[PDB]
Amino acid sequence: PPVYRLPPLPRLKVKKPIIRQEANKCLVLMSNLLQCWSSYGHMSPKCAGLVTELKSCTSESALGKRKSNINYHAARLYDRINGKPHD
Amino acid sequence: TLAELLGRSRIAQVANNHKPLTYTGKKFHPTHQIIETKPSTLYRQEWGLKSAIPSKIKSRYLVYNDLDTLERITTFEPRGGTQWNRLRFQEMGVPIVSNIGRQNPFFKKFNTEIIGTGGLSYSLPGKLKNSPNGVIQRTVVPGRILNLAAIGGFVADVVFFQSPPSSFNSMGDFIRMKTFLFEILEASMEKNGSVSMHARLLE
Amino acid sequence: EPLVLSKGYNIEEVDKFLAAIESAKRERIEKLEDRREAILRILSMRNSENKNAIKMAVELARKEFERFPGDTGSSEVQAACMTVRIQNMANHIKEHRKDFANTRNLRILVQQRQAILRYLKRDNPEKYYWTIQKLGL
Amino acid sequence: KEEVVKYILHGKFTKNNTHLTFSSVVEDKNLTYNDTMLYYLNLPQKVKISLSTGCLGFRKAARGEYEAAFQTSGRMFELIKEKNMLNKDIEVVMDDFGKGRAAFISALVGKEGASVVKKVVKISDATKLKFGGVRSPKMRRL
Amino acid sequence: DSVMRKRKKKMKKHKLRKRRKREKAERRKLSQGR
Amino acid sequence: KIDQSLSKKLPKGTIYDPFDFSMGRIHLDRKYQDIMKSGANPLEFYARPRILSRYVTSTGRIQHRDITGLSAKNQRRLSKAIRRCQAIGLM
Amino acid sequence: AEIARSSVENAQMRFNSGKSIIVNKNNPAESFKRLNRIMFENNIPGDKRSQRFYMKPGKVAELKRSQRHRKEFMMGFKRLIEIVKDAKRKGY
Amino acid sequence: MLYELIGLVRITNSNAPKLEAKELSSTIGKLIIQNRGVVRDIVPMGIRYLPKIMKKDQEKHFRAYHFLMLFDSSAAVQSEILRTLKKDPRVIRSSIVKVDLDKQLDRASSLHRSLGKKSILELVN
Amino acid sequence: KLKRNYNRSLLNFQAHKKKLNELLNLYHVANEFIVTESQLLKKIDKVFNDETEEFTDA
RNA sequence: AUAAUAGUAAAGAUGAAAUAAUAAUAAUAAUUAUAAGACUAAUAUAUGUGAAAAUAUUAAUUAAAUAUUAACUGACAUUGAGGGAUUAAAACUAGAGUAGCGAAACGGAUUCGAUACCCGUGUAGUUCUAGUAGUAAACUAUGAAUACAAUUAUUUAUAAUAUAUAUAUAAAUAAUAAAUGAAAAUGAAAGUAUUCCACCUGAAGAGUACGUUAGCAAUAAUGAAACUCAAAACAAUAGACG
Ligand SMILES: [Mg+2]
Ligand SMILES: [Mg+2]
Ligand SMILES: [Mg+2]
Ligand SMILES: [Mg+2]
Ligand SMILES: [Mg+2]
Ligand SMILES: [Mg+2]
Ligand SMILES: [Mg+2]
Ligand SMILES: [Mg+2]
Ligand SMILES: [Mg+2]
Ligand SMILES: [Mg+2]
Ligand SMILES: [Mg+2]
Ligand SMILES: [Mg+2]
Ligand SMILES: [Mg+2]
Ligand SMILES: [Mg+2]
Ligand SMILES: [Mg+2]
Repeated sequence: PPVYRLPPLPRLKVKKPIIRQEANKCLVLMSNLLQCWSSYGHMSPKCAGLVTELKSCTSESALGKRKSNINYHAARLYDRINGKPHD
Repeated sequence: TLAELLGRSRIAQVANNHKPLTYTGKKFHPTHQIIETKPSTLYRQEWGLKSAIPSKIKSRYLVYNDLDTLERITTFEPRGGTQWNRLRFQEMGVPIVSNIGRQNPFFKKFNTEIIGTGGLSYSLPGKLKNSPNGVIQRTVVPGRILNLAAIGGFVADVVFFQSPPSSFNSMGDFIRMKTFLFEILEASMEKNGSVSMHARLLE
Repeated sequence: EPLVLSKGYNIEEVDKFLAAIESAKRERIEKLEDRREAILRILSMRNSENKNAIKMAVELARKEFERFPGDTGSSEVQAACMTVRIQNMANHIKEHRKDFANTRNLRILVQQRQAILRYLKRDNPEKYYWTIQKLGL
Repeated sequence: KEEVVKYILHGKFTKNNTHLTFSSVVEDKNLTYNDTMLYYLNLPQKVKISLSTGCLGFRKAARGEYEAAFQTSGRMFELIKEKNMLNKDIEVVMDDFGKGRAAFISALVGKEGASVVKKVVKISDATKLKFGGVRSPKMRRL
Repeated sequence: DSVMRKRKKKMKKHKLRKRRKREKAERRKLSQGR
Repeated sequence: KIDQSLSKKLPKGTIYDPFDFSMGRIHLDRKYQDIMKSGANPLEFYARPRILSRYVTSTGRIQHRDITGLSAKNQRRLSKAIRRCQAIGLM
Repeated sequence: AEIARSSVENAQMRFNSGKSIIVNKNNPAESFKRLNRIMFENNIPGDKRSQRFYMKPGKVAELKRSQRHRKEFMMGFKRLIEIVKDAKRKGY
Repeated sequence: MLYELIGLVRITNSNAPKLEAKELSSTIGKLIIQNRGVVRDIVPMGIRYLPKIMKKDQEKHFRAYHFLMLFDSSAAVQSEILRTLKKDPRVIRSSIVKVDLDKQLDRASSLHRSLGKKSILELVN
Repeated sequence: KLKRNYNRSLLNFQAHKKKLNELLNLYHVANEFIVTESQLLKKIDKVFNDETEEFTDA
């Protein structure tokens, strides 16, 4: 395959390391409830427990629960990982 | 000379290959030479390679491709799972025989194809195995059903008298959790070097 | 000429070869004649490219000029080889006026020819004069 | 005869304005085989409701902007519902990637195009491009 | 030449062009018949 | 019951490993994934749209060498063949 | 006529371009998303946008070169970061 | 000089489609042979639908019959043949293209080469 | 000189042999090739009237 | 652009608006159907190819083109004043052509003003055929040739290897060592050397004037002096500023 060697750079770093967390439980419950209400009319008792669960989740605050060292490794290992020729 | 010593020596003994350490395709046999250390040598990071290996590695076994690369790191993976598969197979004690009517290759320009088995089993088929309870006719081995069954580091074809609904249909695609017993009938080996086992589900 | 062939073939030789093949087959008519005709058509100069004709002309020139059989690179034979190409190149230009790259190429070729005749004159004057006379210069 | 085979919903969504168009594919049931096949391939169309977002009272600049496009789409859907061109299947097509295109699709998805969606057999884009062709205007300095 | 230096040259060239434009009728008069 | 994306089906003749059952294995598999490559000039296939259409996007565009993964010369030959095809009726 | 009837819109399916998809009645939105993806792959909106104005041929060539460079840099960066990740994983 | 040909002929008649094609093949083959030429192979191809509704002068076409004629000729000849093809009303698209004989003498059609058979000897066997 | 002469002549001979082989191959082939009208007609009949081996891919 | 179909009040434009061969004479959008020019989406990297200008829809013709072998010639070479040929865009002279674009011009906006930037009509021009002319940031801002010098990674081609391996060659491209350099940086040349040609000798005045030659012309080449200054220029540094 076609390899692509970069030139000598000042500093290898990602400008925004994503630390892809899991989505919020409360938000999920809210979406589920919304989905249920799309069917079954406005407020039928099929989604009786779901609403209660949502309420329990969003009692103290609107969301329930409230970084990746990636550019601490790039910076560290750039000089090694280079194919930069000798001095 | 030095050259002769180098040719003899333990790094020259490891036959070179540039096969992927990460191969997500079908694995029918070992790709790379497994390399162990002693505990003492691990403690001072020495594996008998060009360089020291990172102190993050606490496993005694590994696999490698390059002693040193342009990236200034040895290309390795700290795992030696293939030895354990072989040892499991040995424990199971089901002797591999060619289902096709042919002589055993170990008895009697170059052929790169696999000579009989690849050396996972040098066992001969004619033996029985006695115990306190008696002479073992049926080899009992625990395995997991996937959907085929994973039986001691090998996937194996399975057969039964009646398909049990209580165990299967209760957890349709979480059958992997529950370990079931198996009766291994025989092990054949195809041209590609895959071990085609055949088991029977016991209840 | 009428029964001249491309691809370094000769019509007399081809017929003989065909006859030999026929004899071999017999050992081991109209249709055969038709096949022979088809072969001739395939290998004729007039169905083939101009390039083959040029090559043939160059070979002929070499044969004429070679001071011994292996002759290729004799200053005179080189000049002769150049001439055939020049003639063809000149003809091409006459068809195609504004083809300036190929006019340049022609120019270079005649400059090269001049240079090699100049050399020949220094080396071996009588031979050079003879060559010139042959080429019409 | 004049049998309506299917309807085609066309939406040209330029920078400054949208153009929504509904049209019936009118096949006649009633010569050479090749000619007949050609006729079958390209059935004549008749326009039923044309619409542009100025028709909904959006003047000058506001007609280039989504909300207006969405409203126009909703109006179109209402017209389709009322005027009774919902018996046969529908074919959606688009042009020119405006804001209004985004509006139209959203309207179709939602409750405003609820009755129409079930008849919509195929969506199929047909934006025009050029392989060289006429030179475009000089790129404005601003 | 930097761009700044070039700009003086450009200006000079423009002035020259202007002068030529101005002195077209005069130049014509001078040229014909002498 | 569960979807197909979150469970690696180990093949019949293959070996496996404890790791191989994991989520991480599946992720790794997801991460890591022809006649023109075989060694025959693509300019034989200019009367064979069926085969040339494989090296073309749904609309009709020719695919880039990054995508198709060819030798540069072989790619250019393929492209030529395609262009010849569309000059003719066929393709 | 009979022959035409027998040919039940066979050509109509293959004649049309790739900018066309059959909608599943359960999910029109999904179909629309798929279409959009297809359009993106074919670069049709970007082409349309490019074609609104004229750009001098040398200038567009320069732009194209710059884009290519940017592309090659990005995959060089990707390669580098993958190596960095591997090193991190191992211990280096 | 071996020139391959690809003509997409007209098919007006529904029941007997190949007749016009066959006539075309006859005529062009006759022309070739009259003018020092040698037709080697006349590979038929199917009644294949055109990609778009392709149109000749005051006509339209959606399906056609396709064929290759793999003949030898002079350059001049080939050009004349091409002109005659362009001219006639019963072909939609025509395309002559050279097959290079600098290396070989026996060369099969492009399709046969793509399949595997380089020379016509292979096809025969 | 002798060696050089041999080298010159051997290559030429080889080339000649190759040309002869090519000619022989052409001759072998040429029953399929067409010159006359009747042969052409026969070929046409074989191609079209049989309704067999139309080169179409699937 | 014209015409037909059905269809309804706006359409087109812009930062926002208007003017206009826009539209209640029935448009715009849509679907068809004719014609006309001019352009060439992807592939594409201008990779490559060409002396340089240049050069990517297809085909054919004629021309020229790579490498390695074999044989031959026997220094026939290098560079090249003068000279010669080709030389983008604009321009010009004829004769066709003229869709789109578009100097100018006119009109609408913008603005204190707006001989502009934006919008609308849109003539020269852009297109072809035959010429003239011989200039561009015609740039790699780097004349051509030969011998040589430390590494690595990429491709490309060549040979062997026992067709797919790891090897030997070249070639290019990218990082450098040394060396050179005012530094920026050059890196097989901006290094080490040899050969040949072109050209420079403060800034202004000036590539101006006069003269001559060439051109249908615009112009092109050639190319001074007086007068006036101790200036004028480049690389890099640190700020301030946007
Ligand atoms: Mg010379
Ligand atoms: Mg305009
Ligand atoms: Mg300077
Ligand atoms: Mg040069
Ligand atoms: Mg292109
Ligand atoms: Mg003119
Ligand atoms: Mg204007
Ligand atoms: Mg002009
Ligand atoms: Mg001239
Ligand atoms: Mg000038
Ligand atoms: Mg200069
Ligand atoms: Mg550099
Ligand atoms: Mg120096
Ligand atoms: Mg210097
Ligand atoms: Mg002057």
